[PDB]
Amino acid sequence: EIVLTQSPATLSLSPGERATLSCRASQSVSSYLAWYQQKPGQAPRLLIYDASNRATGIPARFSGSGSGTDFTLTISSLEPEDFAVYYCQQYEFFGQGTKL
Amino acid sequence: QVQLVQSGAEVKKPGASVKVSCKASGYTFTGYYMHWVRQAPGQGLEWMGWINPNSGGTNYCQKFQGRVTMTRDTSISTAYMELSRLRSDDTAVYYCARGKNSDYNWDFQHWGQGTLVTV
Amino acid sequence: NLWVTVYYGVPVWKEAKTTLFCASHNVWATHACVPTDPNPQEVVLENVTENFNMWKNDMVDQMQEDVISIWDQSLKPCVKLTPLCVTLNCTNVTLGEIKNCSFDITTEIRDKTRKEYALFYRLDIVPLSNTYRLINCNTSTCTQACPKVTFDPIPIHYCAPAGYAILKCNNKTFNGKGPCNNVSTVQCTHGIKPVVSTQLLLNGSLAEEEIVIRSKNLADNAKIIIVQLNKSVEIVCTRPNNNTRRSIRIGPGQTFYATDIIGDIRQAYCNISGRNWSEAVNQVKKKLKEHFPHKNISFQSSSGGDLEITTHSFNCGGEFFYCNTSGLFNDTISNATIMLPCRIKQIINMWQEVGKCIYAPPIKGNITCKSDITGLLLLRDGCNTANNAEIFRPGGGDMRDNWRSELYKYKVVKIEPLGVAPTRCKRRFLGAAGSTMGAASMTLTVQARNLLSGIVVWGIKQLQARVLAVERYLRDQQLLGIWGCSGKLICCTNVPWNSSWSNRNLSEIWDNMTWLQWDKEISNYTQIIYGLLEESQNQQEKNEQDLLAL
Amino acid sequence: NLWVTVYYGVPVWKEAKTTLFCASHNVWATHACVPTDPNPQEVVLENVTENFNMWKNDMVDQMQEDVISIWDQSLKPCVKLTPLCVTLNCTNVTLGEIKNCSFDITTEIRDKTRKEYALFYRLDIVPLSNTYRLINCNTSTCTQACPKVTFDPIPIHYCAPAGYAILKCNNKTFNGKGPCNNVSTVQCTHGIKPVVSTQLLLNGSLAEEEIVIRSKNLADNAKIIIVQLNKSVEIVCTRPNNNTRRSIRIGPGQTFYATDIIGDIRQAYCNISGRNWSEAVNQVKKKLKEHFPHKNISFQSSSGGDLEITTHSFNCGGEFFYCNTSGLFNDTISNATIMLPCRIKQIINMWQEVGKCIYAPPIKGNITCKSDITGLLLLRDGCNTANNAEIFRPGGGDMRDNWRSELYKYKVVKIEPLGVAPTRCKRRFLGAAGSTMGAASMTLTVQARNLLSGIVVWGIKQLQARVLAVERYLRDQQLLGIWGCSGKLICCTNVPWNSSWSNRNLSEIWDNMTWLQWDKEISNYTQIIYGLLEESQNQQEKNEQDLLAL
Ligand SMILES: *[C@@H]1O[C@H](CO)[C@@H](O[C@@H]2O[C@H](CO)[C@@H](O[C@@H]3O[C@H](CO[C@H]4O[C@H](CO)[C@@H](O)[C@H](O[C@H]5O[C@H](CO)[C@@H](O)[C@H](O)[C@@H]5O)[C@@H]4O)[C@@H](O)[C@H](O[C@H]4O[C@H](CO)[C@@H](O)[C@H](O)[C@@H]4O[C@H]4O[C@H](CO)[C@@H](O)[C@H](O)[C@@H]4O)[C@@H]3O)[C@H](O)[C@H]2NC(C)=O)[C@H](O)[C@H]1NC(C)=O
Ligand SMILES: *[C@@H]1O[C@H](CO)[C@@H](O[C@@H]2O[C@H](CO)[C@@H](O[C@@H]3O[C@H](CO[C@H]4O[C@H](CO)[C@@H](O)[C@H](O[C@H]5O[C@H](CO)[C@@H](O)[C@H](O)[C@@H]5O)[C@@H]4O)[C@@H](O)[C@H](O[C@H]4O[C@H](CO)[C@@H](O)[C@H](O)[C@@H]4O[C@H]4O[C@H](CO)[C@@H](O)[C@H](O)[C@@H]4O)[C@@H]3O)[C@H](O)[C@H]2NC(C)=O)[C@H](O)[C@H]1NC(C)=O
Ligand SMILES: *[C@@H]1O[C@H](CO)[C@@H](O[C@@H]2O[C@H](CO)[C@@H](O[C@@H]3O[C@H](CO[C@H]4O[C@H](CO)[C@@H](O)[C@H](O[C@H]5O[C@H](CO)[C@@H](O)[C@H](O)[C@@H]5O)[C@@H]4O)[C@@H](O)[C@H](O[C@H]4O[C@H](CO)[C@@H](O)[C@H](O)[C@@H]4O)[C@@H]3O)[C@H](O)[C@H]2NC(C)=O)[C@H](O)[C@H]1NC(C)=O
Ligand SMILES: *[C@@H]1O[C@H](CO)[C@@H](O[C@@H]2O[C@H](CO)[C@@H](O[C@@H]3O[C@H](CO[C@H]4O[C@H](CO)[C@@H](O)[C@H](O[C@H]5O[C@H](CO)[C@@H](O)[C@H](O)[C@@H]5O)[C@@H]4O)[C@@H](O)[C@H](O[C@H]4O[C@H](CO)[C@@H](O)[C@H](O)[C@@H]4O)[C@@H]3O)[C@H](O)[C@H]2NC(C)=O)[C@H](O)[C@H]1NC(C)=O
Ligand SMILES: *[C@@H]1O[C@H](CO)[C@@H](O[C@@H]2O[C@H](CO)[C@@H](O)[C@H](O)[C@H]2NC(C)=O)[C@H](O)[C@H]1NC(C)=O
Ligand SMILES: *[C@@H]1O[C@H](CO)[C@@H](O[C@@H]2O[C@H](CO)[C@@H](O)[C@H](O)[C@H]2NC(C)=O)[C@H](O)[C@H]1NC(C)=O
Ligand SMILES: *[C@@H]1O[C@H](CO)[C@@H](O[C@@H]2O[C@H](CO)[C@@H](O)[C@H](O)[C@H]2NC(C)=O)[C@H](O)[C@H]1NC(C)=O
Ligand SMILES: *[C@@H]1O[C@H](CO)[C@@H](O[C@@H]2O[C@H](CO)[C@@H](O)[C@H](O)[C@H]2NC(C)=O)[C@H](O)[C@H]1NC(C)=O
Ligand SMILES: *[C@@H]1O[C@H](CO)[C@@H](O[C@@H]2O[C@H](CO)[C@@H](O)[C@H](O)[C@H]2NC(C)=O)[C@H](O)[C@H]1NC(C)=O
Ligand SMILES: *[C@@H]1O[C@H](CO)[C@@H](O[C@@H]2O[C@H](CO)[C@@H](O)[C@H](O)[C@H]2NC(C)=O)[C@H](O)[C@H]1NC(C)=O
Ligand SMILES: *[C@@H]1O[C@H](CO)[C@@H](O[C@@H]2O[C@H](CO)[C@@H](O)[C@H](O)[C@H]2NC(C)=O)[C@H](O)[C@H]1NC(C)=O
Ligand SMILES: *[C@@H]1O[C@H](CO)[C@@H](O)[C@H](O)[C@H]1NC(C)=O
Ligand SMILES: *[C@@H]1O[C@H](CO)[C@@H](O)[C@H](O)[C@H]1NC(C)=O
Ligand SMILES: *[C@@H]1O[C@H](CO)[C@@H](O)[C@H](O)[C@H]1NC(C)=O
Ligand SMILES: *[C@@H]1O[C@H](CO)[C@@H](O)[C@H](O)[C@H]1NC(C)=O
Ligand SMILES: *[C@@H]1O[C@H](CO)[C@@H](O)[C@H](O)[C@H]1NC(C)=O
Ligand SMILES: *[C@@H]1O[C@H](CO)[C@@H](O)[C@H](O)[C@H]1NC(C)=O
Ligand SMILES: *[C@@H]1O[C@H](CO)[C@@H](O)[C@H](O)[C@H]1NC(C)=O
Ligand SMILES: *[C@@H]1O[C@H](CO)[C@@H](O)[C@H](O)[C@H]1NC(C)=O
Repeated sequence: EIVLTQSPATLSLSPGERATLSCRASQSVSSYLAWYQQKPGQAPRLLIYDASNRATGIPARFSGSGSGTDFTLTISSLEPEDFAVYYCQQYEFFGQGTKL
Repeated sequence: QVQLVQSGAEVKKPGASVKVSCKASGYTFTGYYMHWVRQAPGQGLEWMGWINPNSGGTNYCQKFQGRVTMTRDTSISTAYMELSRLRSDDTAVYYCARGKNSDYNWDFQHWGQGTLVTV
Repeated sequence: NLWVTVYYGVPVWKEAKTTLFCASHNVWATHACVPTDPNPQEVVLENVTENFNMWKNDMVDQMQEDVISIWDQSLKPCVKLTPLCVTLNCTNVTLGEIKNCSFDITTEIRDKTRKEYALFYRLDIVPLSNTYRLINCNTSTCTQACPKVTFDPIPIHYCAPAGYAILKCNNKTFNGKGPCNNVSTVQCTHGIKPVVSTQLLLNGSLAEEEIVIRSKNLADNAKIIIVQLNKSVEIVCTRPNNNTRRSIRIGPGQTFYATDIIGDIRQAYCNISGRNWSEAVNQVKKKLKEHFPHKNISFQSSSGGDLEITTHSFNCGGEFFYCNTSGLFNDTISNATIMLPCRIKQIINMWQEVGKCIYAPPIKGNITCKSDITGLLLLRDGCNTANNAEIFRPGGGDMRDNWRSELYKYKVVKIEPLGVAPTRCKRRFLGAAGSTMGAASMTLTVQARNLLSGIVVWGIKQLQARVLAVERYLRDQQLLGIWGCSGKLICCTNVPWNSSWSNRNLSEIWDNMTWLQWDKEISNYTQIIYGLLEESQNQQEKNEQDLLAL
Repeated sequence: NLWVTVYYGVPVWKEAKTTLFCASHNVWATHACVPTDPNPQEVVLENVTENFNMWKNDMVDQMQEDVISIWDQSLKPCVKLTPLCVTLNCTNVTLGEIKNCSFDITTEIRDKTRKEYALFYRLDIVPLSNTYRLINCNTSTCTQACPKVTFDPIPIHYCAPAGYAILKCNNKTFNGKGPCNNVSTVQCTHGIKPVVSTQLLLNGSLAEEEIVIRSKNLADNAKIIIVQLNKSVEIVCTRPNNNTRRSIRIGPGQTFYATDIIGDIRQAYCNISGRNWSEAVNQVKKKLKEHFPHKNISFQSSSGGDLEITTHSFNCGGEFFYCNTSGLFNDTISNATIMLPCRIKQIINMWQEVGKCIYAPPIKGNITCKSDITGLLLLRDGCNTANNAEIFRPGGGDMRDNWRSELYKYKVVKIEPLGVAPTRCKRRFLGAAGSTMGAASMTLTVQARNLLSGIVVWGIKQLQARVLAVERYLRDQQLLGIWGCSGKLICCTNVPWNSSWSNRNLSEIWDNMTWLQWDKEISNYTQIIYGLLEESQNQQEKNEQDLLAL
């Protein structure tokens, strides 16, 4: 099966900064990944897919990359609005996600 | 635009069953698979299964096999999910979701508001 | 130094999206199809390794459209069961699957009505406390299949138009996705039977080497897994009943065929040898294990869905029916022949088209069908259990996957006969693909001569194809004419070779490289060269006029 | 010695099965037909003796399909008399052939009905003790001929597509089967009228030399005998009644036309001069005697059958009717004009198509038709009497025999412009058919130039024909190109003549034989030669490259 692990679990970051979120799997899945943003009381929203493509309405500053079993989400020019939970997903398998 | 409209929150007693609806609009109902996933109250998300409105075909997560069932009614573009033998640990927000592309349908771009179900 | 030389009839091609035509009062093998070619020419393209992808093969979608288009047209002139939608007063004939219903029928004279009765299956009846209606009356008008048609899945051969070719992957263990070191070219496909079925694929093709399991992506639990068997399994289905037909006049030259029963009633069923199935299952599980090396394998019944999915659907050459296959998709199997119960429908919704409906007339006497299971469609449960076991279930419904299970060996490409290469000079079927550029030049006629008229609801397609072939042919001939290379196969020009176009050794080009490899490198400057060639002839024409004026 | 030489544009042909196109809001002369060619070019092929067979001429079957296809399409948008099928309460107007019927009609508003009446002929009414129904209500729905159409048999000219030619047998006494020493070629047929009739053939073509009697086999009493007259016989038919029309609204923009009568009623009839007919009969009997040299000849009435056969059926440009011709098919004939009684139908079943039906609207005022009898259809009684007399009777019904009686002079063939002959060398319209191979070579351009675009429900046929012509043209041009004979009419090659191909004297070949005769002998090795020619060019191409490389 596929088990996704992300880190750091939590990140205390300031506006204007840059940070990245890792994601690993025990099996190679090429690039079939997705990243979701999750806010309190809100529905999940697609941020990145194919580990390269931005979802609709997502600012350029949101990106990411990876291959095989090692992937990472990259967000530049961090805003207060980014202080949410982000999940790594592969097929039906959901990771634990991290909070900014 | 497109949207998914789910029923309101519900409270049942342990051992009972719950039925949750999801109405779709803005697109061809039978165009895409409908997925169900529940968000645990302070934990990650757990995928339940999906249904294909074209034939009512389903695929359930093994761990819920025999507990959960899904169906649909195309005449009203509405999907239905039902969970029997409810337990206290089943408390969660059940989301109605649809993928972006018919090819890779795991890209859940479109979501409903989520339905909170407890015991 | 090197100069530009034009070659016509070179063995190269590219993926293309075109229309194929049908080669044979059958519902599918219509009068509009052409006679087949009894001698296919499987030319082996040694040293050619083409890559195939059954999951993106347009031939499948084209097939789907073909089958439907024919079906609809075939039933166009058939009786529309409009007046049938009346109040139904029904009673009983515990196999209470058949109800005796009476109703008011309008006679030939609009002013007159009378009583009439017919036997219908419960599955086709909807409660409206003993009054019912036909299930379709709130969706659409079902068309009664014309009394003189044939639904026998007569195999259809697909043929390419001139300028195009069909490649075959002859690698018996090909997964349907990737390189095919064993490749040949044909003019037409073999005869593929338009078998409409779910779950278990009947009367299909068998594997030539071994059982093969293929899928678009095994990691994607939303996709269907297709397994093709080498050893067939016999299955016999029968409907042991006196389904005597009755002719009811429902309009001015419109006869409705009702069912009647002379004797008693017995449920339809299928007979499949247990031992046979068990062996087949064990073999399949083994092959699956290879892909899932550290887990158990379990076969279960359908998780649920429409009857068409939960049960095994097929046309028994007569009345359509559905069988319960829970006795096969199991881990506990007996040696003894397994009997599978079935139910019969008179009102059938073809494919997944909403608003489409047909009514099947009763067949007098009993029916028995002997068929072979050649493969089946399975899907895997999502998630993973601590029990380290994977569960597979029957599925289907999208006929495209049935067609995909047969057409996976074929690929359609277009031939690009015009090529350019460097030579040391100055002016003044398809087997050659595996040959070097030099040697391949000795077969330019063999290829070129077959790029024009190799061909000598389907009508319009054939006509369109004919025109397209002409357009392409003339286009190329026009260019050769303009460049002053008319009628030639190898035409040396007056345009010098550029250094930026290639840095390959002349010897390697002609003695080692093939035309396919060359194309992939030199295509970069296709238009550049063409432009220069046109200018050259213009210069020559004015020079000739200058001389003539003297 | 002798070498292979290729000739393009040689005057030879073979039987072919192709599609001809129509050259002119008429029911038959539709908008889809082309303008006619006012100047046919009857090129006489002297010394050419072609063999014709009217009994196997596909043109006839093609004609039949054409006529029907048009008819059906023309009536497609016309009102369907569905709601007419109601209870009919009828009374009388002893010529009681017309009944006054009342019925319940549904008005524009579905919720409202009213009383209405119309006059119908007994022949169109079926008893259902004074209640009736329309005859068609248990077969199909009759379509009312649109109120603005024309059924006048406007002559249609058939024209061949490029690459094909139509041959005419101009032998005035030709039996329709065998050699025609007098033969010419045309681009189109003359205008043939689509006259639908039985027994007596009206408004047809007359014999040019004498009365001619022809049949597939006189020994076969199951076949029809066709006789064509040289001298026409005038016949005038009339319907002397006030058939005033009434417009009845039967739906939302659907008007039914009913018959009404203002004055009194008189039966329709035909007027044919007795003396005239008698003479014609005597002449025909004489010609028959020639075939049956020691027997008497008697003309009797139809043995029986449907009205359409027993009586003389024809369209009088208006309402269809049938006449009793027992007064003509007789041995006792008076000099005085013979009056033949007739009956009129409103509901007509066209041809012999079951389920096909049309309703004819009434024509206000009386109708009179003046027409000529040009020929007739007779059959002979089987067996033989000791009285040594043969009996002939009127017949018909299959319109194909009507068309066959006009198209018997035409034959369709395809031209095969490519020919090969032995010559002493080494490389480096259709009037010529009657000429020797040598002389015929002087007209290659005249012929070849007209094998491409000579042309400059019918739409699709014209389009298909255009494409076919192109395909054939290009095919031949491609071959000439490949063989290195592009642009030439007479191309000497580099392939030596074989001894096994011919043992004829060179002089005889060019000075005595014609291309047609040559083809029949040399065709044996058509493919053999073609193969060699292709190889030759391949050799030349590589030799040129070798030289160029120097
Ligand atoms: C996977 O493939 C297998 C085959 O590879 C398919 O199985 C085949 O399915 C077809 C279709 O049902 C079967 O053909 C049908 O068999 C019927 C039974 O015939 C027997 O009984 C009659 C009763 O008197 C006998 O006359 C027959 O004998 C004759 O035929 C056999 C055949 O080989 C000859 O050997 C004999 O010498 C005789 O000639 C048999 O004993 C049969 O009735 C049926 O015939 C009707 O339908 C065909 C359609 O093509 C018509 O051509 C034919 O004229 C009949 O139709 C007329 O009559 C009916 C009667 O009411 C009318 O309704 C029609 O409008 C029309 O007038 C046909 O022959 C075939 O036998 C069977 N083969 C096997 C091995 O099972 C599987 O179905 C297929 N799987 C799937 C899912 O499709
Ligand atoms: C074998 O061949 C012979 C001929 O070679 C055929 O016989 C011919 O059949 C046609 C068809 O029936 C005859 O034409 C029709 O004749 C009708 C009678 O016309 C006379 O009376 C009217 C009354 O006022 C006069 O106006 C006419 O005078 C005009 O026409 C003559 C014709 O030469 C001129 O010379 C005059 O100067 C005038 O111009 C005559 O005296 C006639 O009514 C009818 O016309 C209708 O149909 C035609 C169809 O082509 C329409 O074009 C035309 O507009 C009329 O149709 C309109 O009006 C009606 C009235 O209700 C509407 O219902 C229509 O919808 C439309 O509005 C037509 O002209 C022809 O005369 C006749 N010839 C002979 C010599 O018999 C045989 O039938 C044929 N055999 C078979 C078996 O077919
Ligand atoms: C055109 O006509 C067709 C006719 O079939 C319409 O389709 C029908 O629509 C109605 C509308 O809802 C459907 O009713 C619902 O059916 C579901 C499921 O029941 C069916 O499927 C079960 C499969 O697990 C099967 O077991 C059922 O059979 C049992 O029950 C019947 C009922 O009496 C009995 O006769 C049998 O012997 C069996 O005992 C049955 O096949 C059902 O769950 C729905 O009820 C739920 O939802 C309502 C809504 O609030 C709620 O009140 C209930 O408490 C419950 O929660 C409901 O009955 C019907 O099933 C459809 N037909 C089919 C074959 O599915 C179609 O909609 C019409 N078109 C239009 C435009 O209207
Ligand atoms: C659709 O509707 C049409 C309506 O016409 C149906 O066609 C009719 O079918 C019936 C069914 O059998 C036919 O009845 C038979 O008719 C024959 C011959 O009679 C007709 O032809 C004679 C020509 O020689 C003609 O003289 C007759 O006219 C006389 O008789 C009538 C009758 O009352 C009278 O009204 C006239 O004034 C004349 O006096 C008539 O036109 C007849 O011989 C048959 O009887 C024999 O067979 C029966 C069967 O056992 C037997 O019992 C009798 O003793 C006898 O042996 C029988 O009457 C009818 O003729 C058909 N119509 C026509 C025009 O032919 C059509 O079938 C319907 N379709 C469907 C699917 O039902
Ligand atoms: C069909 O293919 C399967 C593929 O597994 C063949 O299975 C073979 O069975 C024998 C005996 O059980 C084994 O020893 C082989 O190793 C199996 N094949 C493989 C690749 O492992 C099966 O025999 C084939 N059947 C036929 C008729 O060819
Ligand atoms: C599917 O397999 C299960 C077992 O894996 C079958 O259950 C057995 O059924 C037989 C009789 O029907 C019983 O005697 C056994 O005791 C059952 N097994 C158990 C563990 O209870 C089941 O019947 C199979 N389904 C079908 C349709 O055959
Ligand atoms: C496919 O590749 C093989 C290997 O190079 C080719 O075989 C050679 O062909 C040349 C042609 O004259 C011979 O001189 C070599 O000796 C051959 N080598 C061997 C090992 O046989 C083969 O011809 C290639 N296929 C084609 C169509 O050219
Ligand atoms: C037209 O064709 C007929 C035959 O269809 C020719 O009839 C021939 O007449 C001569 C005269 O003596 C006979 O010897 C032949 O036997 C007849 N032929 C047949 C088949 O009987 C007639 O001569 C031809 N007319 C023309 C001008 O060619
Ligand atoms: C039409 O053809 C017939 C053919 O028989 C001609 O009949 C001729 O009649 C005269 C006088 O009765 C005879 O002496 C001739 O011998 C007959 N011909 C033959 C071949 O015997 C009839 O005259 C022709 N009519 C016209 C107007 O040409
Ligand atoms: C068909 O011919 C026969 C004679 O061959 C006609 O019978 C004659 O009819 C007239 C009056 O109608 C009688 O005066 C004669 O006596 C009849 N002849 C005999 C021998 O009785 C018969 O009428 C003719 N048919 C038609 C319709 O005219
Ligand atoms: C049809 O045959 C006649 C008879 O042979 C041909 O007439 C001869 O033509 C040649 C051509 O130069 C002349 O030299 C002969 O003197 C002609 N003979 C007679 C008797 O006139 C006639 O040319 C042939 N038809 C065609 C088209 O060639
Ligand atoms: C697979 O099934 C066999 C059957 O005995 C069992 O021994 C093995 O442990 C199973 N595999 C796993 C991973 O449980
Ligand atoms: C058939 O019987 C044999 C007897 O040893 C048994 O091993 C085998 O599993 C049985 N197979 C089925 C499918 O019942
Ligand atoms: C062609 O030759 C010219 C000669 O100077 C060179 O500049 C050019 O880059 C070459 N390639 C092309 C594509 O023109
Ligand atoms: C030229 O060749 C390069 C090789 O990768 C290719 O990417 C580029 O698109 C080519 N340009 C043209 C015009 O074909
Ligand atoms: C033919 O009819 C004539 C008429 O008088 C008769 O003399 C002659 O004998 C008849 N022929 C035969 C063979 O009876
Ligand atoms: C016409 O009258 C003449 C008078 O002699 C007679 O010979 C001839 O047979 C008669 N013809 C008809 C058809 O009555
Ligand atoms: C052609 O010439 C060769 C020369 O020997 C001869 O054998 C052959 O039979 C001739 N005919 C054909 C058809 O090849
Ligand atoms: C060769 O000529 C003979 C002559 O009768 C013919 O029968 C045979 O079919 C011809 N062969 C070919 C190939 O045309």
